[PDB]
Amino acid sequence: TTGRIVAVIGAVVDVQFDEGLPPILNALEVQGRETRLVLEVAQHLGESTVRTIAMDGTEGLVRGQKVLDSGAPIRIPVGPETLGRIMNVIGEPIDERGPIKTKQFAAIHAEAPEFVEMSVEQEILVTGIKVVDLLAPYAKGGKIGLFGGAGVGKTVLIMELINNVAKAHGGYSVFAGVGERTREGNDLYHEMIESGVINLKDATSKVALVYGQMNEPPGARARVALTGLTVAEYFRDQEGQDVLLFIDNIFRFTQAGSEVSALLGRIPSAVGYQPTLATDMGTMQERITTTKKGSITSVQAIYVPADDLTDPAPATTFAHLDATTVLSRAIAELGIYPAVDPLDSTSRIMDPNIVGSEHYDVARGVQKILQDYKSLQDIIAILGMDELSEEDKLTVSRARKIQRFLSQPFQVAEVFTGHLGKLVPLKETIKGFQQILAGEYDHLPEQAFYMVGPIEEAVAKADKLAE
Amino acid sequence: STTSEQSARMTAMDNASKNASEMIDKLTLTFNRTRQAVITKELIEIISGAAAL
Amino acid sequence: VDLEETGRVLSIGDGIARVHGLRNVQAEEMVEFSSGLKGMSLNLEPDNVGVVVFGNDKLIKEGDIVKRTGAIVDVPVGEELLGRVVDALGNAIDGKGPIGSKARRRVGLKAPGIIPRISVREPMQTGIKAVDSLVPIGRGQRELIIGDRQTGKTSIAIDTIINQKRFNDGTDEKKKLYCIYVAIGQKRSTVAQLVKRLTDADAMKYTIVVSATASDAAPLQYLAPYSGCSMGEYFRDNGKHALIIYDDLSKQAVAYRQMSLLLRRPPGREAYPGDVFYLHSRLLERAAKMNDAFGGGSLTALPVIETQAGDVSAYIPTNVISITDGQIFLETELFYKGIRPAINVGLSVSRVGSAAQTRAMKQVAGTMKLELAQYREVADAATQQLLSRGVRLTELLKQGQYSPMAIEEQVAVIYAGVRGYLDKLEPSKITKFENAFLSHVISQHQALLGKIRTDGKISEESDAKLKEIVTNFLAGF
Amino acid sequence: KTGTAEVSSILEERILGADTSVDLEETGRVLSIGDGIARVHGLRNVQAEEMVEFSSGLKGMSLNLEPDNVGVVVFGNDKLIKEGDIVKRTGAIVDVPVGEELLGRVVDALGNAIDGKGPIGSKARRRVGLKAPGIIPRISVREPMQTGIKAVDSLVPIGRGQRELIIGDRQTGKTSIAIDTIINQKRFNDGTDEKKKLYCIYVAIGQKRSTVAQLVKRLTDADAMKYTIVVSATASDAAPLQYLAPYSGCSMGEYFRDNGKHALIIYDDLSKQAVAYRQMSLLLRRPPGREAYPGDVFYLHSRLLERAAKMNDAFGGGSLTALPVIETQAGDVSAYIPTNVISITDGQIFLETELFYKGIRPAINVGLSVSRVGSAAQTRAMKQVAGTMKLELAQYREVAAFAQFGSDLDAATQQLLSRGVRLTELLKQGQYSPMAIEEQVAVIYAGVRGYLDKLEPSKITKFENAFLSHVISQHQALLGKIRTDGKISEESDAKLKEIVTNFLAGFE
Ligand SMILES: Nc1ncnc2c1ncn2[C@@H]1O[C@H](COP(=O)(O)OP(=O)(O)OP(=O)(O)O)[C@@H](O)[C@H]1O
Ligand SMILES: Nc1ncnc2c1ncn2[C@@H]1O[C@H](COP(=O)(O)OP(=O)(O)OP(=O)(O)O)[C@@H](O)[C@H]1O
Ligand SMILES: Nc1ncnc2c1ncn2[C@@H]1O[C@H](COP(=O)(O)OP(=O)(O)O)[C@@H](O)[C@H]1O
Ligand SMILES: [Mg+2]
Ligand SMILES: [Mg+2]
Repeated sequence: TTGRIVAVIGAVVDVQFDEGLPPILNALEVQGRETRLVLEVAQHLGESTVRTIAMDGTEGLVRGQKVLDSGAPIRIPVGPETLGRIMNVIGEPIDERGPIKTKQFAAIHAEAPEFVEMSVEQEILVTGIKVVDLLAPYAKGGKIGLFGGAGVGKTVLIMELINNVAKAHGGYSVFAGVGERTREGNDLYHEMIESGVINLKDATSKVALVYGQMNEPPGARARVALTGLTVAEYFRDQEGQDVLLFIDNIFRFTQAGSEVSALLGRIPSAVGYQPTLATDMGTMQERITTTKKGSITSVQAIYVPADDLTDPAPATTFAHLDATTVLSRAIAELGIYPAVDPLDSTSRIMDPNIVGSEHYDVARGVQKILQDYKSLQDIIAILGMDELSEEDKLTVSRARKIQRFLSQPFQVAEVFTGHLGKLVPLKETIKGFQQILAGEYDHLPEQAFYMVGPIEEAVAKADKLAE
Repeated sequence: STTSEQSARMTAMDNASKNASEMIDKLTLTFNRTRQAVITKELIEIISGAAAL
Repeated sequence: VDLEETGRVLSIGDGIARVHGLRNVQAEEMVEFSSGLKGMSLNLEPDNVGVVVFGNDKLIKEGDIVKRTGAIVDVPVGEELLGRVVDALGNAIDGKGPIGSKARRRVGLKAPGIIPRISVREPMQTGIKAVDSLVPIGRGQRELIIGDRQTGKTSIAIDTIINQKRFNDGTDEKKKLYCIYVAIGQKRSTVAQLVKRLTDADAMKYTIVVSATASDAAPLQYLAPYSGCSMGEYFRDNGKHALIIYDDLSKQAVAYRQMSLLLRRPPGREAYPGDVFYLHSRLLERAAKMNDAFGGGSLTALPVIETQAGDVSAYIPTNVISITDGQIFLETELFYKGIRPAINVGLSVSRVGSAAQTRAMKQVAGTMKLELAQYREVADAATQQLLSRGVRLTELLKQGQYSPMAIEEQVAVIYAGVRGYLDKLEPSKITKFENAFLSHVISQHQALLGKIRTDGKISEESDAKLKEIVTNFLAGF
Repeated sequence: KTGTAEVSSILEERILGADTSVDLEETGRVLSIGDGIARVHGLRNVQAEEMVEFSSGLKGMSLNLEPDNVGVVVFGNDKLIKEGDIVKRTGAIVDVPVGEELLGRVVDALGNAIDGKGPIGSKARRRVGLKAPGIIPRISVREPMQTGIKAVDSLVPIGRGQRELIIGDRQTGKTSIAIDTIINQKRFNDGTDEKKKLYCIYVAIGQKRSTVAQLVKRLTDADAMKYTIVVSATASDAAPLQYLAPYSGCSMGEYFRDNGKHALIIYDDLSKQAVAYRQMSLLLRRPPGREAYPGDVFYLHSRLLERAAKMNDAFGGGSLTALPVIETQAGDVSAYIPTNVISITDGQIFLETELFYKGIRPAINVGLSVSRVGSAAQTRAMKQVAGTMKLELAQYREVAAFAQFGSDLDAATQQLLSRGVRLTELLKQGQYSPMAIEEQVAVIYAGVRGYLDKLEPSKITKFENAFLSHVISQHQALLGKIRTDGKISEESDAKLKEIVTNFLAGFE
């Protein structure tokens, strides 16, 4: 079907279809454009007119240009050939390596799995990282919030999660970058190429990148999360595996939604956010679940405006999170890596009914001893180390050993640590911390636990450095 | 007397800092509420003026 | 085309279709769109009709045909719904077959007046020691559960629902309670896991679940509480007892705010419209307790509110506190510390249910409340005694999850605690004593607990035998 | 409902068949004019953001194309435009001249010379609204952009192709940071190394003409105009010109970036471009958002700042650094435009007034300043000394509260306070006196190795002075070695040790 552009206010374009109207959310292509321009319908103003949000610059459009109704929403190429390929919101590759050749196309506007396509039992995603797997296990098919986001290891941690999940469970991964700085986007592309999660030669990649740039109109940065979700939903459903979906950043998702809502001419709500904030977030976050075929585990990088946790954006996103990780500058200083704050990290499934009584007790003991050491550090700073008892110097030693053991060497950071990366299973982690808490290793030096895999590596390090 | 006085001053300052921290937490919560309320109020004024033309 | 019983969608967009026609459509009437959705005709305007779509506006198009059903917005009600999950319009979503119900009730029907009602005289047992002894909830009451993110409110609701099985498995038709759980703006994963948890506790055979999860359009989240309340009003008006749990009533407020703003209505305080108080009072005024001239049925309500950073003097929390008959303030500090249920007994009150509490629990919990109140004011000799006893009681009121207690076991445990038998036990071992003590009385001495339950009081002989039991057990612990 | 073209004049024309003698495709008749916005009837073949030209010699940009009419924003006073005027298409989106013919010339937002030095050379033109590069042309930031300021070059390094942000309050030193950066590039432009020359563009949005005239005099005094363009959009200019001036500057810099050279553009001030756009949007009846700003204001600034790139050698290798300046109010970096541009850019040089009046001018507040590029934009010698300087300053900032007490504390905190005070007195700098990198590294090396722990702080600002002159006169071979080599070789380290000790061994 063919219509005409009747109006062009900013990034909003009003089109007129004399024949038949396209339903809401469809994509229309403007004919007579040097570069593909896609308009997503959003309203039916009556008199056969529709109002569309543009996915690219509308400058140079003329009242009357022909617009072709595609007939289905934005359809992107999904498959195994998207792995290692960057592509913008409308699916066109932007890494200049040729077309994304696939036999499949998926519409980015889908619906959450019905109530019966839902796993009824909780699970645990084993990422092979001690701190994450012990103090804040990642639920399978559950959103994880990730805080910090500045020179603390967010990218290295993301790459390590990608590698472990593609090595342990064999699932692939999607990286949807919402409102992504082009400089940092290119830097991330190259870091992935170096670490090996993308392979431009042999086609053994493990990540599909989807960049919604920071200079695209608000109507494009609002939908790239949906493009990433579609790329991941293919792997969930069709490939029947567990996928990871990194959304960086989620505050930019909400902010772009807010800008689109304002542009369409809607009254803002609480703090000048869209009146549809809760549903705009829910429609996306409800497609990151554990269907009976596979699952999608999402990792949202989260930014808290004004450092206010009650701002509508994080107040609404935190309603969906099923866990939390808190990279801290104060721990990268100590040389511990990954710099995950052991105490500020949180998880919903840290429950004896889900993770098991032994796992729960080990985690609670580690948290308690770390809190005890934190409290004792004030006494050390003030009254001096002498003031401690003997049932407190012991706890200080045990807590320092635990802090050292929570650090790990990543396979994607062998050019930063000189060691060889370890993917510690879960049983190894639980046993190591159980033994350290019991006191079985009180005779070893603290540095024998720094940056080692399982506990047996700590034993070997002690032997190698003492002898 | 000087030993006990210095110890008591240390304890008193610790308690005063703790009370100031609790008060700072409460006032930060109030400040966030008030900041959001002010944003919403100004925005509603703008919206009402725009729609009342 | 019949422009009286049928119209054509002039303009869709925002989730508020404008239709042209339907000249004979009543206000608040339900219409059906061609695609398959349904809507409610809000604004009967001179030239069009504003229909709010109970679904996704993507499916509607300008030109579609709207046909009036001829009846005001109503939902199917009856016994046929027990054990089923249903969306906000009464259509099953658990895929176990058609709902198949004979009676339909309006969701906008008005609450009973001043004469039908009667004071709350029966107890609604929740099997949570802190709730049952310190803030009792009667039948017909409206007891707000107000808290924060992850502080254990859905846990209170589900423990209540699971506890009702002692009564719903017996024969006394005057004690059976039929539960309803309305989930609003809530992850569907959570609803599915909750339904599995109920099915594992054999607690679905008397439970309806109404779902309006976060992926459901705003009108469905705005309408789910009323569908649930009608499903409960059926039992209330048919002489049976119902218990509806809206969870949360703040997500419904957000949905209604979206609906109002998209209709270009004057935002008020926090951008909430002016009808929010009416929105919630209209709903919570239906949890009545009819008098025997009207059946004698009841409909308890346990609305759930999620404060923000512990702010209880916000706008919506204050509205619902001005609507409800009490509070159960769950404190996040306590919850994180280790106390669970983290009920802040200082700020949590139950105005109405105090007179519905059971005598056996009444006498023991009275002294428990006095002792805890005294302890609250001192946190030498008497001071040390009060601190010790208060800590014993506080560690006594900690509870597990999905393990509700019958009233008799609560009586036994609280009696042991308040009469000073644990005043020597180290404060940490109390729970270890508690979970052990119950087993003892739950095994050998069933006659005592059964007699307490039947007589509905701690008689002097029951008191003496309980004294003997507790002292002898404490001798060998 | 109603339309703005339903006025009885248009209907009268159309009723008696008089609408066929008027060419409503390339010409239009002004329906309304007010507050700088004209609403024109016709121009059916006019493109969004195209420039139309009114009968009275004025220009305008057609922004709002509605079914009934076209909303044009006038480039000047709407005194000359009257209802019924005739507006003709120009046919082309707005573009500006570019080239080396602009260097040393003050121009307005549209490339017209305003310094009265004659016509503008101009061989090539460039559209101000051109999409930035992509993920692929760029390559990581590596080369340094020598600011000539000890604090900025030591603790907040700025690479080439980076978007810093000089965020601060009113009268704190932002324009001074910009001008010192512009003036320090003379030592490279005069020289012959063709990959170190930096061409400078100074966009002056919303400043009064006296300020820009004084600034141009300041640059001319320092002989730093022969490689500088200044694009003025002063307060008296119409809102569209203030809105466009950043884009004209960015395109004049994109020319240099595309042609293999390196450019530095200082959008000063962006918070005024935001205000001009806000006015235009509110007068075009567009839906307001927070603080009355339109919805697409983040878009306005992002599509501008994302054109600061570091092209790769397959495209030329040129680059365009951006140094947007934003004036926060009280200290609210959580406001709307400060938030947008803090989330867009790659760092921030955060200036204070407390520090300004405590004597720490330039008032760069380290701790709140950041550079997400970091050491990648530093030379090896500067890395060597600045790592230790930054570590020591960080240690000093967490025990600065005790400064008043100081005494009656352990020896470790005494040493931390002493070293921190010496380092802060080192980072103090004059005005319009940038420093070559060798001078900066020499001074910081002297500072961070303890060779000033004996001098009293009040004397440090003198030491730093005199000492510097010494090395700049007696020891040129060592400075040249450090400069060209780029690092501090062990022999050069020993020479610096001997020089610092010999000069300090007799100072007084
Ligand atoms: N009585 C209890 N004992 C131990 N743990 C509990 C108890 N009640 C709740 N929890 C823990 O608290 C967590 C959250 O509980 P719950 O879902 O009831 O809170 P909520 O307020 O409903 O959460 P949300 O606000 O996210 O819906 C659960 O994972 C559970 O492990
Ligand atoms: N390092 C410095 N040493 C001495 N004086 C300085 C220094 N930096 C700035 N000043 C002085 O401070 C005054 C204000 O500086 P400047 O105008 O550059 O700040 P500004 O923020 O650009 O002001 P505005 O933003 O209001 O235009 C100037 O007169 C300048 O001479
Ligand atoms: N496991 C690790 N081993 C060594 N260094 C690490 C590790 N994790 C993070 N880092 C350090 O953290 C710094 C920041 O890394 P990265 O997270 O990629 O950047 P950003 O935090 O800006 O995304 C790197 O310079 C790296 O040296
Ligand atoms: Mg809950
Ligand atoms: Mg200035």
